[PDB]
This record gives sequence, C-alpha cells and structure tokens, in this order.
Amino acid sequence: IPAELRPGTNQFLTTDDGTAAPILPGFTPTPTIHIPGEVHSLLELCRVETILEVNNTTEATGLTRLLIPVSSQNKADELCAAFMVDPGRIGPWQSTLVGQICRYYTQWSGSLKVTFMFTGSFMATGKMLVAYSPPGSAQPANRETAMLGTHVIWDFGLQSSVSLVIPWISNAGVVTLWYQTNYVVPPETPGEAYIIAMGAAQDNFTLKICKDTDEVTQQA
Amino acid sequence: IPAELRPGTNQFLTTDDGTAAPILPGFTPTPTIHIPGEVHSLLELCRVETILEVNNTTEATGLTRLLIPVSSQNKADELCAAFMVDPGRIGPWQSTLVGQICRYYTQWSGSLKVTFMFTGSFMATGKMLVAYSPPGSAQPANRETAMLGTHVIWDFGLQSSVSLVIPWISNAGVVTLWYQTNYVVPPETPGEAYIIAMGAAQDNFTLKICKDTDEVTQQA
Amino acid sequence: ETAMLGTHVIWDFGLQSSVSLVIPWISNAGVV
Amino acid sequence: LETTINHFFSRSGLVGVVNLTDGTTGYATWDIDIMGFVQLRRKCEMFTYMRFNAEFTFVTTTENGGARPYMLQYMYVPPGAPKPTGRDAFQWQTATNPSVFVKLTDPPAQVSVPFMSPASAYQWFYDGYPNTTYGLCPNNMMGTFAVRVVSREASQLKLQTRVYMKLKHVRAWVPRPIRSQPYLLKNFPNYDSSKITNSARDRSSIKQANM
Amino acid sequence: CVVNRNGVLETTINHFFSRSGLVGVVNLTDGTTGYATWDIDIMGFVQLRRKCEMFTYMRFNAEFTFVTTTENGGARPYMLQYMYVPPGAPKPTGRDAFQWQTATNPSVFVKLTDPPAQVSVPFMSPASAYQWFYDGYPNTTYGLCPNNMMGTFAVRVVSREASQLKLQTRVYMKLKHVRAWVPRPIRSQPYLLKNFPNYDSSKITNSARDRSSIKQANM
Amino acid sequence: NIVLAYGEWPEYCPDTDATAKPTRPDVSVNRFYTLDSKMWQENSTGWYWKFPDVLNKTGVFGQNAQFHYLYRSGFCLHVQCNASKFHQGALLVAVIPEFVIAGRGSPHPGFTTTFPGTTGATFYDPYVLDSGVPLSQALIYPHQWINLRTNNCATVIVPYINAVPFDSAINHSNFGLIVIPVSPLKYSSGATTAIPITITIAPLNSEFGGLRQ
Amino acid sequence: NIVLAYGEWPEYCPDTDATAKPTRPDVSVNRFYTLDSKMWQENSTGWYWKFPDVLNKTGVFGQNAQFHYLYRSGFCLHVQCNASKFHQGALLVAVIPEFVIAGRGSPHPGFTTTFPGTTGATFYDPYVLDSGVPLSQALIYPHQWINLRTNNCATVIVPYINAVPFDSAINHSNFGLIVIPVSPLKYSSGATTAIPITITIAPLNSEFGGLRQ
Repeated sequence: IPAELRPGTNQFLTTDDGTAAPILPGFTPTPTIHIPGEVHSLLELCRVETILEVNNTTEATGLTRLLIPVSSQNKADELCAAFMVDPGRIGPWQSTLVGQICRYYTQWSGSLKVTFMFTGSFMATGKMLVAYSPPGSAQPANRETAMLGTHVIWDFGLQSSVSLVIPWISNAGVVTLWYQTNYVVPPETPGEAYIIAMGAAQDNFTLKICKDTDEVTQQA
Repeated sequence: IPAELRPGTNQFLTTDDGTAAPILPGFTPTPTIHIPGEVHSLLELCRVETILEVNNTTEATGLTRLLIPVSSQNKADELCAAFMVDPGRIGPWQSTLVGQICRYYTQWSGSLKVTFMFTGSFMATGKMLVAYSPPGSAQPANRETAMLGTHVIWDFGLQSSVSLVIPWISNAGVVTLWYQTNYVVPPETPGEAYIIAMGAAQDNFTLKICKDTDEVTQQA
Repeated sequence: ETAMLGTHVIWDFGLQSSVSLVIPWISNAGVV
Repeated sequence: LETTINHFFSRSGLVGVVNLTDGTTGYATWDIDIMGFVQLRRKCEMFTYMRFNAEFTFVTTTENGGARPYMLQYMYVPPGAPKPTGRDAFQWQTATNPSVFVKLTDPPAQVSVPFMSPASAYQWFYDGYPNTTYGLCPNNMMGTFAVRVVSREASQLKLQTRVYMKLKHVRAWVPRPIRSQPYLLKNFPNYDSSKITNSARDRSSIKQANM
Repeated sequence: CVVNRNGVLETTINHFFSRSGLVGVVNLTDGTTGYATWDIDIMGFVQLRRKCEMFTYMRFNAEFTFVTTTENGGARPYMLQYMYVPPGAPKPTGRDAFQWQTATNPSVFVKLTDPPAQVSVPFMSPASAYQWFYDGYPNTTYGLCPNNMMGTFAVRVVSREASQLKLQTRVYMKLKHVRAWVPRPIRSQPYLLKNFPNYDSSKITNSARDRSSIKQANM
Repeated sequence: NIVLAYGEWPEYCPDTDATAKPTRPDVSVNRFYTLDSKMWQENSTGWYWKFPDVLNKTGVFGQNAQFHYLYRSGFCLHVQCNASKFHQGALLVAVIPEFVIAGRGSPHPGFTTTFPGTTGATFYDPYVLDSGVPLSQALIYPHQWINLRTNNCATVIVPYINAVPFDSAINHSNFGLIVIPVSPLKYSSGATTAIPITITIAPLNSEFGGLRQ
Repeated sequence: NIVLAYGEWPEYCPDTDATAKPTRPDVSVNRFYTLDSKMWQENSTGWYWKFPDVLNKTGVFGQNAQFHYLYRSGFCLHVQCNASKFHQGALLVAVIPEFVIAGRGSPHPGFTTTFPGTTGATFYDPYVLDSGVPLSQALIYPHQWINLRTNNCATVIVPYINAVPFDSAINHSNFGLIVIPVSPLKYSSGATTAIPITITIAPLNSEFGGLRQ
C-alpha cells in the first residue's frame, strides 16, 4: 500500500501521549490492595484548613510568628492587625498550603474563607470587629469607615470562633481587625491572649496552565 | 495517505514480539505425533521429590554424602542433625532440583514439604523427634525448647517414613532432629543405620522476574 | 505500671464525684 | 481537567546526564532514581505511596556536534543481577538483560519499564531498620542502564547522553505537607539547624497592610 | 515480608525460552579469503546449552538478526549478502564461485547504514522433533545424529573491487512455539567437548560446599 | 466530637493469602492501657511517641508483639487533659503516618532518638517538626484541637495504614503521635504551675500470625 | 504397588502410513523372560542394561529383531530381590530414556562399554551417573524404591518413547534400566554374604514390519 510522509517525521516532542514498547513482556505487576487516603485530584488538598502567618515582623521569632497578640492596655478603635488577601503574592499567605500550590498554575480564581479562633481564659469577654474591604481602594482609617463595609461583629461570650467569606478574588483586598471594647478580665487573670488565623478555599476554586515553581532555588 | 514517525524508528529492541518473514514459503513442517511426557509448564517439575544433601562435611565422600548416620552409642537428647530451610542460599539445598530453578527467577514464595525415610533392619525400633523452628530466632538448644515448637513424633515400629510441612517461606528457619530414645537392636544385628532426606514444593509455589544463572562459570 | 495491668478503674474529679469498685468473692490476702 | 493527579505528573523532564569518553573505561553506568533534581523531588514528596509506570528517552550528541554514524547499546539490569565491570566482560551477553541497539543519526530511542517492586506500592519514607542502616529501603531498587559503544577498535568518541522521564497511570494515596527547608543529603531529610530559613519575608509592623 | 502470591504467566515453557540472546561471532577481513561461513547450532555458549539440555525432544521455529559494525566504528555505506543453505547443498568455497548464483539459496541484500536484518527459519528435520541424545550408531561414529543439520549462512561482501573492510558480525536468536516433551536433570559437571558429555573423572566438583560439622546449622 | 481518620472503620483481613490460621485475641488484650502523664510548663516545647513501639514490653500485648512476626491492628487514641478555668493556652493533636526524625547539624540520629520507649521524646525544632516541614501546613493530617476554654478531650480513631498487608511489630513503625503546644501557657500568680497531660490507648482489631520460640 | 510411567497404557499403531501389513506376533513371544541374577555385596557399585539390546540373540524374540528392521514395543519390568530380615540397605530402580554413557579421562568409549549384552555392565562413577548428572536430582524419572524392611518387588510399565514411530532394533536403543545401591549393605557376622537381584521382562504389544533374508 502507498503512503507519504508529512512534516513531523522524526521529532521527539515532549508533552506527548504516544505509547512505547514494554521492556519486560509477560511480566505481571504485583496486585494492588485497598489503602486509605486515595487522592483523586489536587483540589481536595487546598480546601483543608491551614494556619496562616500574620505577625511576621522582625521581633517575632520561632513558633510565636503564628499568633496575633491582643493586650488589655488598648483603648477603643486601635486597629489590632491587618493583612492583604493575596494568595501568591509574597507575604502573609506564603506559609499556608493554598499559598503554595498557587505558585504553580499561572492563573487562578475562586472564593476563600477565613476562620479565626481564640485562645483566652474562660472568664474574659471582649468584642471584636472583623471588616473586609473591597479590592478597589485602600484600607479603612477609623472605626466608622469600616462598619460601612462588610463587618461581622464577633464577641467572646457565646462564640469562640468566627468565619468570614471573601467573594471572588482573582489573579487588592484588605481585611482588618478593630477593637470594639477593651479586653475585660476578672482580677487574678493574665490580661493577654492570642488569636490565630486560619484559611482555606471554597468549592468553586479553579486553576489553569501549569508552571514550574520559584521558591526552591538550587539544583542537584 | 499521510503518516508521521514517532520515536522508535529503527531500534532493534530485544525481548520483542513482532514477527518476521519466512525464508521458505510454501514449506510444510513434518507433522507431529503423540508422545508421552509433554510438559506444559516448569511448575510440574519442581513438585517431584528429589534427594537432599545434608551430611556434606569434609570426611563424607562420594555417594555417602546423601545419608545421615544414626548410631547406637548415642544417649538421649544429642541433636542428631540440622540444616537450614533456604532454597537458593548456598548449602544443603544446592543439590536438589527446587534449589536449582530458584537460581533463576529472582523472587519466589510458597510452601515446602520435607519427607524423611529410613533404611534399617526389620527388627529395630527407636523414636525420633522432628522439630521445626520459626524463622525469627535461632535453633533450639535442648529437647525441652524444641517440643514447644512444631514437633512431629516419629517412631520406627508402625511408620517407616514421615513428612513435615513448612508453611510459607520467602526470599531463616531451621529444622532439627533430636533423639528421644537410643537405637535398640536385637542381638546379632548391626547397630547403625542411615536416614535419607527428601524435599519438594507444594502447589502454591510461585516465581517472578527471570535472571540468568551463576553456578555455571565458563563460556564457549 | 504494675498496677494498671490489674483491675484499675480510672477516676477523675471533673465529671464524677464518687466512684465504686467491686471485689469478687473473698473468703475466710487482697490489697487495694 | 488540569488539576487532576494524572496530569500533575504527566509532562516529561530531564533527570540525568552521563558521559562515556572512550579513548579510559569505555562505558558509563547510571542508577534509576527519580530523586535526581530538586524540582521533581519537591513534587513527589507531597505523597507517601505512589504506583506508576515509566518510559524513557535517550538523546545523545557528540562534543563538537557532528553526528557521525555509529552503533551504541543501551542495556537494562533488573534488580538482582550484577552490574558490568569492564567494557568486554561476560555481563554484556546474557539473556536476562534486554538490549536496545540504536545508531546515532536515527531519531532517539524510547523504552518503557513496568512496575517492579515486591510491595504493593513504593514508599518515600520508611521509619525503622531493615547508624548507616537507618532509612535505607530495600524496595526501591529499579536497575541501571550501562551505556556502551559497540566496536572492536576502541574509537575515540567523547559523548554525552541525557535521560528524560515520563510517568503514566499515577495513583497517589496519602498526602503530606511540602518541604520548606533546603536539601543537604541525597537520601536523608537533614536540614542544618544552625540557621533556619523562614517561610515569609519580614515587613515594617503589624498595622501596615502595604508591604 | 511477602504475603501475597504471584502469577503463572512467566513460569510457562513458552516464556522460558522466549527472550533473545547472542549465539555467534564471525569475521570477514576482506583485503585474504573474503567471506565467512558459520554453522547453525544452538550449542554455542554454555548458558543456552545448560537450559536446552533439560529436555530431550523439542520442536520450535527460530528467527535471527545480523548486527554488524566496522572495526573502528565509522559505518560507510556498502552492500553485503546473507545467504542461506538448506541442508544437502554444497557450501561455498571461494568468494566468486558458482554457489552464489543458484536459485535454491535464499539471499538477503542489506546495506550497512540501514537497521539490522531479520529472517525466520521453519522447522527442518525429517523426524517429528529434534533430539539432543542419540544412543547408538548410524569410535568416532558414536552419537553423531544425522538429523540436526540445519544449514549455514556464508556472509559475503558484494563488489568487483575487493574493498579493504574488516568487519565483525553477531547473530542473535529467538525461539517460537516451543513444545518440550520429556524432562531430565540439569548437568552439574563442566564441559570439555562441544558434542560429547565427557567430564574428566580425575577430579569431580561437588554440588555443595563443605561446612564445619553436622550439628551446626549456621554456615 | 470524635474524629475518624480518612473514613475507614478498620476491619480484619480481606481473605489474605498464605494463611492456610492467624489468631484473633480475646478481650484480655482489648483493655484501655494508660501511659504515664507528662508535665507541661511555661517553657515546654513538645512531645511525641511511636506506634506500636510504646506498647512493647508492656502487658499482654507485649507478650505477643515479641513472639509474632506478622502483625496488624488499629488504635483508638484518647487524649485528655485537666486544668481549671484560670489557665490558658492551646494544644494540638495530630496523628501523622510515616514519621521520620531527620537529624541536625549539617550525622545520623541515635537509637533512643528515633525509638523513644514509653516515656516519649521531646523536640528541639518545633517550628519545622524535625523533618524540614513547616507547622503552618501541618493540618492536612487528622487533627483535633484541645482548647482549654471549650473542651478537654480529643478522640482519634486510626486504621491500619500500611503498604504490605502484614508487617512486623519491632523494626517497622506504623505512625506517631505528636502533641505541640501552639499557644504558650500563661496564668496569674499563686496557682498551680504544672498542668498534666494523659493518654489512653486501646487496640481495636489486632491480629497475629506466625510464632517464635 | 505398580508404577505406570507417564500415564500411557501402550497401544498399537495409530493407523500409520507406509503400511499398505505389519505383523502382530502371538503368545509365543509374550512370555516372561528371566535374565541372569547378579550378586550384591558390601563394596558393590551398580549395574545397568540396555533395551532392546539385552533381549537380542535370545528366544523367539531374538529371531525377530534380527530379521526385521522396523520395530515397536513396550515392556513390563519386574525387579525382585530376596533377603532375610537381618540385612539392611536400599536399592533404587529407575528407567531413564536416552541413556548415554559418556566416557572419562579428559577418548570415546568402546563397543562393549555402551552395548553390554545380557550380563549388564557396571558403573565407575555412581555419584554422577557416567554422564555428568548428579544422583540427587535423579528422581524426575519413573522411580520406585526397593527398601529391604518393607517390600521386595518393584513393577514398572514402560510405553514406547521415541521420536520416529518406527525405529530399528539393532543400532538404536530406546532406554536403559539402572539399579543403584544408595545405602551400603551391612549385616551381622555369620550370615550370608551375597544377596541376589533378579529381573523379569515381558513384552506387551510388540509389532514388526519389513523382512530380511
């Protein structure tokens, strides 16, 4: 039978799907078993809650970087902590998991939730204000110009942990954390506590074109 | 019609299953007949009982290496003979058949049986103890620490040959042979005998990746 | 270590305020 | 379609470089290990049990560039057989070692390897003992390649050969977090605790969101 | 360590011979004869000899491959000739005699730069199967079976000019549709003659190394 | 309340091969073992153990893991701590399979570094888990917070996670249990300094096969 | 009791070609021939024979294997030995097809070395069977133990094992019969020194074709 040869004769093109020949014909692999875990796809890693670095200033060292300090020498409206919402830009999100796999996968989109929880004694009680800012403008300046945003009033009596849903970030959005009332202790109780911050992704989180990473530097 | 050429153009890869051209077209082979034997697979060789070398010390020579001597100058509990269960490691199993094909076939697993039989006069009678040790630890030391194992009490009056089943060796397990009672002869009878040892494999004996052998050394 | 292999009953003070223990069949020699 | 685990390993990359230099040994051995470069090492240690075939490609040049026609030999050793010692020893004529004879002017060779472990899957962490016997698993031995030029004449070539790798039908079982500290040893996670890199750069204070 | 089982696809008799190996080396050296003959015999190396004497009657086709280099390595283009002689025809004598132009001898013309040639041979014996042991007489006429003659190959370079090449050619062999009939034990003693089982009884190798005594299981 | 690792409910053998045979022990081995209780202070740094290595030379189960060389079981960890309402700080309970202590200083680790015994070992680098893995990403694993203002128990059920369906119980080690104080502990002066932490371990469906000595 | 080699029950021709013809002899040739009886001592080493070479120049069957050049038969070997209950030692009966005496000393063997006649030949190297094959592996073949404390007969039925369905009966040789004393013989003093061994051979379904002279 006749045939011709187009361009593409002897090219070894990577990212290929053509098969090849086996080197050990007739060989049987050892038969599989049933093992727990069994990740079908990488998307069910990046929706599991991880611990976010916030207080990575100079002085904080070791394990203490994770915590956010809240003291009782604060008056009202003193702007406890703040950090951008940017999964992949270098900063607070760099220690979490969803900030790592997004160093692959050039573009991304979806929704993120942010969970806080508290590490104080059982007696104490103080209210906090968790405000989100839209990604067009800068951070708020006072307590009045944040309460007009997307605040979620959170106290310590009933609830011990609160969440917050950021809708639809893209490939630029600042959360803040204000004081509503100074931290009230009973006598004979240390008037300091820590607030850790947790983060993950929602279900409509998608990725795109693969790209090799940058954080690891050397070779061999 | 168009076509392309992938990698794998002109490679002569051994262990191949592609056909070739006949050099004598139209030729007929001479027609086969029915002949006895007809081995379908090598597994029905290595389940046929062969004779095991045990007493391959220095002094034993020629045909006598096969035999195990049992004398009548022995008291109780004197540990007549012993050998490891290791089909392929160099030693007692090297003269048998199932110790030869396992020098091919890199990994193996299955169960082995060991058959003994006796070559004494009709009058004599003495009991023996055939104990197996598990492959974790070393050999037993006394008669008491072997009877707690997997003993099979064997005498000479009723039975003349006994078997023993080793379960599931792998790719390290010592059988022993104790005296329970000294060898009792009548008068005018030689008080020495020999015990040969036979070995084979059970039905769940499997093999794996082929490998060329080592015992034959030269070339051409 | 050589008592926890016996007939221990772990008892705390948060939930429970009183605990019991049953000795089976003494006769006419057993230490708690 | 692109975030799945089959596509996450599917594209091919470099894994090794060997040198022949026949003038003077005359061959080059090379072990099969995917822990060659840190870029593929950091990905594949996100899991603990994997199961996957492979397929390779040998792309060779000369030192100058002019590819005169010759005939090489890419052998393969299943784990358990002795490696070659000289260029003319009797380990080049056995029947258990599949050979691949390819010229130089032809497009590069290609060959696949099935899954070759007695366990149900590979392991990348093994806690225990089978000091130096710690963490050396006997169930990752995969083989060698032992490139050798074919002649009678001891030609004066000086070659370099690259090995590319692709994975197929990958099934991964349990996750684990990504390593942050750099590497010191090839087969041990030691990390030089005299100095520790951080996971985030510093900034001015805690009250300034602008970095 | 190993608890599961394995398969029976690999212990079969068809797979036990299926992979290919070296069987021969010839030399041309045209400057000065100009050709090289080589008999068909699988009893060339001891590695394939020790396997195939585990049986007594076999029946199997074959297929070969000729892989050639030069002495230095530079493969200039030429044109060779791999002939074949069915058993009964006279072998070649010179490089230009009239046994190179017959019609009963199938020829294969292949260059050097091409990938290597490949050709198969059907089963060629008047008996129903081959034999590897034949007790009797058809002193030197003992044990020479007239039913293993398979042929030759007689490699010859094609020219008019008597080129100055110095070549080396290897022959690989693969077996197909193997059916073996009756077993026999594996030979332990080394080999002395190519076609006789003689074994030099002045010294006998043993089948197991010695040890200390009979009461010490640790070797 | 309880946290079930990976959704398994661990079971017996799936009609395995090379068992004709393997014994199933009675409720003489299904009892709640209680290990020793450590002390957690202001400057403490962490603890870990190994399984099934901390249960050896102990009880009836010690008299089966050293006379059998095939093993399979699943465990029920029950971590509990007791403290009054005037203390603060938060623990972290994590059950990590294939836990490898690396070693430090540019030098392999010793024997008692990697096999601790009943008294568990301590860390030196709690920030990187002594394997070069940051604690910020360390909650992929089955985890459960002990937070001293809300709850005081943390129940984890662990199935048999292993490649070969029967391994030994002396050389190999299935997993480990880390307990890391994320928050530091502070308290007003005059009260108790140390706060204990106790454990409770009970085997679920342990099998054994193959006898020694 | 009896041992049937390879499961055959040997039969006649399978409607072969180039027979129009081949005769089927009567019960004048189906009688139990009895060869001579050797003597087995303390220092004896072995015996062997050849078939159908030990039946030539003997009886009616001798007057057909030398006047026909096509042959096919199957045999019924019946080895029997007689000894009292005060002797010991064990024989070995094996029927090996294609039995080749090799030759020794680094030199082809003679005529009476390889074709013994009625009085069978002896070995020189019983450990390697005079072919470089160890006796340890030598029980793949149809074998049957004669053990002097249990039994005294060993019955072997042999079919026609050959490549070409008709061969000659003078030059070719189908198989052989080896008898090797594995155990040495010992006995208390005063009794009989030598113990005999006798054979019995009977053809089953012998055919003949093509006549000479």
